[PDB]
Amino acid sequence: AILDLAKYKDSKIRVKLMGGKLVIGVLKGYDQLMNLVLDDTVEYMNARKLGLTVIRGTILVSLSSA
Amino acid sequence: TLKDYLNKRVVIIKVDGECLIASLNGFDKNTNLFITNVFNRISKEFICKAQLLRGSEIALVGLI
Amino acid sequence: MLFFSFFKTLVDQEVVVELKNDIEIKGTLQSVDQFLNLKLDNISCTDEKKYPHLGSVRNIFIRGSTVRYVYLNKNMVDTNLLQDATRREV
Amino acid sequence: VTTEFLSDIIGKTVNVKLASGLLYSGRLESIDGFMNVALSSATEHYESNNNKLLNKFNSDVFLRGTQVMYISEQ
Amino acid sequence: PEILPLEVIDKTINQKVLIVLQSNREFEGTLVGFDDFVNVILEDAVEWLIDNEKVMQHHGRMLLSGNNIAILVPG
Amino acid sequence: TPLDLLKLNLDERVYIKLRGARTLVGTLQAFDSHCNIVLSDAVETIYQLNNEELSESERRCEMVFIRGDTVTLISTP
Amino acid sequence: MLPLYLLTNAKGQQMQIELKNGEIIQGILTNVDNWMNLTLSNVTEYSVKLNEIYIRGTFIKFIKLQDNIIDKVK
Repeated sequence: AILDLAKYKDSKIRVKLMGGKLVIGVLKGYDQLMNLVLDDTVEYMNARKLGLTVIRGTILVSLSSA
Repeated sequence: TLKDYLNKRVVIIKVDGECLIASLNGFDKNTNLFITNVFNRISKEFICKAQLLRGSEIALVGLI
Repeated sequence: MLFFSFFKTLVDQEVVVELKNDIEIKGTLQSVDQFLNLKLDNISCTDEKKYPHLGSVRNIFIRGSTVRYVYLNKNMVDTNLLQDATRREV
Repeated sequence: VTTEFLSDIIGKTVNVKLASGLLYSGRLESIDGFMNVALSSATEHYESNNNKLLNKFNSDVFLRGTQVMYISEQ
Repeated sequence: PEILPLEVIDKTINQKVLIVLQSNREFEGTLVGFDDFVNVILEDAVEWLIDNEKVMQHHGRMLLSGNNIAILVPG
Repeated sequence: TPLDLLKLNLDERVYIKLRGARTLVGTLQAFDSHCNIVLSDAVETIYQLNNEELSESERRCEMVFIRGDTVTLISTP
Repeated sequence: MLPLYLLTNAKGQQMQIELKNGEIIQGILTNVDNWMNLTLSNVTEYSVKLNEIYIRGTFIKFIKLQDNIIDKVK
């Protein structure tokens, strides 16, 4: 894979989804298809907190460190 | 096919609204247009000397 | 492959093509490909406002996804052959 | 599991929603790989069945794969 | 070593789950099963429209399609 | 199976709904795996909300090809 | 030649990326693949400084390439 997610693991990342969405969370799990498993997740669509969440990789727009 | 359109100035209209006059220098099966000497049709505004235009955006292309 | 074939069979045809973003253009279809693109020769006027800001563009390449229709007449297209083909396929 | 579900709900009255918000209530005739649904005796509604009925279709109605969002049942 | 999403999904079977789609629409209910495309089988789902509006209460088994799903939240 | 089911209403009148509120009525003469439709003896009805009031626009075309991306529902009137 | 090929060639060049939503994304290219998933380093966006970003292929409108794209690559 072009983006290795071992360094991003156990760190607060900021991900974007399609249809006007933003999800910040600590990257706990991942795979080859860029489907993430975020812990301590907070969606900012102003605010919307979640527990343990699973982000999909078929509409993952952007991903950055935080 | 866009093999006749290479090395020639072309008028390219998008899905959203805009229209671009520029020189087409490369194409692929997914319609990603490699373009040089970029300009806008209505505004006559120079964007840049070279760019890539994604095939999802291209609504129309025209030889001129 | 049915539809592609049909398209091919309409080689050299003055046909109007309405696109997604209010663009209606007439032209003589030349080349046809797997994904149903249209290269039209001799671009003529259909409507006054919908027809886009072109003039000297005599040859175009329409992206297959952006077409809404391909406006044929009742004397310009196949039908029960297509039906037969469909039946044959699954 | 999905396949099994599909197999099961053949010949049942089913709620099928598309992307625009049109809920279709009718008897399920068939369905295949890309989620293209084939209903019959369909009665389309906006959002929910408690709201007003727009149009009615006695013949075999076809719902496309990319438009359909879910397939629920009563 | 790394935690798979599929595994997580599996774990969430027979437990309450909230499935957020790409549009401003959500579904809350009990999970039954899944596959590679994430075509969820959701038993007794409650359709919410956000920004909240309760749309419809389902009495059966809902096949939620894998195209529109964005987030999957156990509990 | 659904495709097969649509082989019955070929060469008879049909009712087709597209995205953008475009009602198309004619006779079904073609379809395939992607659901691309060709109607004969057809007539289009375009719902278009403008200036905060309803207004239909009728486009009469004795034949029309339709791409599968636009298609939502097929039925009989 | 191809756009993908060009992109591949230009590894460690500046490029301003535009998305379907609206934002401008300036950055230096690090890696490219077959679907055009763009990874940038020394990243800065407009209506936020970043060390590294990941950008999807289909969501891009266009990429404003620099003037020396033919000289450095070819």
